[PDB]
Amino acid sequence: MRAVNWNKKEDDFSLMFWKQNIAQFWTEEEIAVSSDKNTWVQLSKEEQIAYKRVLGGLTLLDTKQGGEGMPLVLVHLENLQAKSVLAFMGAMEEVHAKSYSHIFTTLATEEEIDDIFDWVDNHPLLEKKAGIITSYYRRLLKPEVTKKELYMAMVASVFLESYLFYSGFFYPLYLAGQGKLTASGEIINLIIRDESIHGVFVGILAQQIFAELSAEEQQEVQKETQELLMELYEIEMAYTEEIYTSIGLVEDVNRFVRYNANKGLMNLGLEPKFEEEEINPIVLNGL
Amino acid sequence: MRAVNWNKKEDDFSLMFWKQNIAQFWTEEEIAVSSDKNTWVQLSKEEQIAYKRVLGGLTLLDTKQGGEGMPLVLVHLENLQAKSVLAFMGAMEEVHAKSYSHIFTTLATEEEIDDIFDWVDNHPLLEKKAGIITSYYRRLLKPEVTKKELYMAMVASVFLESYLFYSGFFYPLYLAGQGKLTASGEIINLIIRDESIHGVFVGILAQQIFAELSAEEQQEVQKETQELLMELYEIEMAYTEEIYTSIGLVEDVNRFVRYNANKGLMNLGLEPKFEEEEINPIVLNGL
Ligand SMILES: [Fe+2]
Ligand SMILES: [Fe+2]
Ligand SMILES: [Fe+2]
Ligand SMILES: [Fe+2]
Repeated sequence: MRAVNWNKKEDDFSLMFWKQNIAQFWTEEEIAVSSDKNTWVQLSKEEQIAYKRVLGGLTLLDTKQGGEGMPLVLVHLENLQAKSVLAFMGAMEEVHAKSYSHIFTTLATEEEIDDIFDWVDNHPLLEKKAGIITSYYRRLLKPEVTKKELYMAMVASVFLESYLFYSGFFYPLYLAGQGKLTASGEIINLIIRDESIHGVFVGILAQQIFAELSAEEQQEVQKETQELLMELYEIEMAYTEEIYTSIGLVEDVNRFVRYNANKGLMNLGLEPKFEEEEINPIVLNGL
Repeated sequence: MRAVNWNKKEDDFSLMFWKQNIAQFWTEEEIAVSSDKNTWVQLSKEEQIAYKRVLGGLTLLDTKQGGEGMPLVLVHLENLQAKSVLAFMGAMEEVHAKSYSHIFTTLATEEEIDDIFDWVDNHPLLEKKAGIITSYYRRLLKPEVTKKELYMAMVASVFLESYLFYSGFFYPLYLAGQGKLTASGEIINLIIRDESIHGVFVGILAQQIFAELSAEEQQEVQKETQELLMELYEIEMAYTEEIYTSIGLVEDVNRFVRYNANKGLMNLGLEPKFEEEEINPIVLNGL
């Protein structure tokens, strides 16, 4: 049986990613959020609700990426150095998920936090999109998987990492770029710094497997990716209408969604699908 | 679909272990090992070979614990906070494995390192024990597992963490407790500080599942654990004879093996199997 040997390269890139992943290492203890109370308490009812909801949503998605997505993809790779990077990424998903609880503990009462988690567990849209993504991961729960299965699990992973979070991320970034909830904003920026590299790394791996597919499998996977994209888009349009209509930001978030979906596509070596618009400069500022 | 909520306990212990795991965080870059060259050159060739070999052995076992053991156990837990801790542990298995390469890069030439990993990959006793352990993990590569299967994968995990490493750990500790290879020794001590807690944590989880088994499944799992224990032992005794006969330390290491096997059992809430015997104070000093 092979042990990992980092003195002999298995590829051109895993070492650089391992180094960057660990250079970016953080834990929630390192950001105090209590100074955010002062801006929190001046937001409207509707603004507090939107924030809590989107954070609740992100928590779920990181829960799944750490508990299913990373582990199941890594177990089937034969590249042991690439494997190592994914296992580190997986741990960091759990830091991410935990960091949202760190934000809640300072902003919300014990009863308000039970409220948010009851809403997230009962949410039909969060269930659907998490369900769609997680369906590709769960196919990997068997001894030998095909390369088409592995590839599609990786496509779902990058969709999740580079695309699905950003209807959520939008709002902590909008608030931070106005000087509100900046301590929480720093956390979301640390999360996002991780996800950016997650997405790129899994996308490189996906492209290696794509190259190992027959021409006809290549065409199938292309079709399926495009369908998956539009399926998810529909659900993100519903999500975003639900969350943001109360605070008049629907179209701003939608632009951001499309922008991020194109980044997801690009990480997978695919062409952009949405025409590029101006992202709201106040979110850019929060970035 | 549930998101992890750390403001509401899922158990009595996961939070404390999550905190201790992340408080013990380290990477190889924090320990310079070049100062070890001076003592290295003064060891006999038999001593160097024994060190390189055991390190090679440890690298393999960590490779498998990070790439199969932690991921496969964590996917089938329903306790999301417990799941978090395992994912962090999994990442740390990768740090550990990488750390042995950091040591080799200082102490051995590129051609000498290719040598050790050739020996590792071809080793019939490393293949057997890693094979045995890993057979319980691979059982989890299906959509639904039984509690008996999960429990046994956890037993194997503890046996790996609390028992199978220590025929290897012995020798870096022996050398360090004499002032030799002390920088490498600090690395092993960091590794061992992690593995102590790994073993205790996985053992708590196993005991929970044991309580959920019928009386008859409890009896089966007991018979199988005892057999697995003895199967491994006969392999470790062959291993220790191979490695350590050249430097006269066979029986010392064997006493340490049995000692650590009793710790493994204890972590699982089972009774000790081996009579207690004086462990070498020099290794205790390296601890
Ligand atoms: Fe994440
Ligand atoms: Fe991620
Ligand atoms: Fe380890
Ligand atoms: Fe471990």
